[PDB]
Amino acid sequence: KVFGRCELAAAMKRHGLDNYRGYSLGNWVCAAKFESNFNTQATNRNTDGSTDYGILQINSRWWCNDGRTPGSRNLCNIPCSALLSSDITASVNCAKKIVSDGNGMNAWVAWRNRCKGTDVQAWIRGCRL
Ligand SMILES: [Cl-]
Ligand SMILES: [Cl-]
Ligand SMILES: [Cl-]
Ligand SMILES: [Cl-]
Ligand SMILES: [Cl-]
Ligand SMILES: [Cl-]
Ligand SMILES: [Cl-]
Ligand SMILES: [Cl-]
Ligand SMILES: [Cl-]
Ligand code: NA
Repeated sequence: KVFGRCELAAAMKRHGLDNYRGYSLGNWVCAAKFESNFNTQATNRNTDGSTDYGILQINSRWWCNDGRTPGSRNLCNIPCSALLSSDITASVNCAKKIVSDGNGMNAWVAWRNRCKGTDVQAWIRGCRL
């Protein structure tokens, strides 16, 4: 599913991400934009053989099981395919664990490089929330 900007903001807010661990909704929408262009089915292979899945490009190195990432963990306790669903519940619950793990949203390199310190509120401007 390819979400609309405000549509995703609303779903994320509903699932409890607005200000989760201090990160305003705009941060999450910005991260999603640059990780996946709001596409739940997005995947990308990493140089180390791991793969990133879904709207927030969660990595099979630590967070989900795809059966093809040697020596990896599955800390969110989910198949990586669950992260491609039109229903973002699995991606959100897993993101909550990631953002809580010490480095906040810096876990998402695209957030650090493209959203961090910017006017992220612009990402939810005009949205009925
Ligand atoms: Cl899609
Ligand atoms: Cl957009
Ligand atoms: Cl915001
Ligand atoms: Cl894909
Ligand atoms: Cl993989
Ligand atoms: Cl594996
Ligand atoms: Cl594990
Ligand atoms: Cl599995
Ligand atoms: Cl933080
Ligand atoms: Na894994």
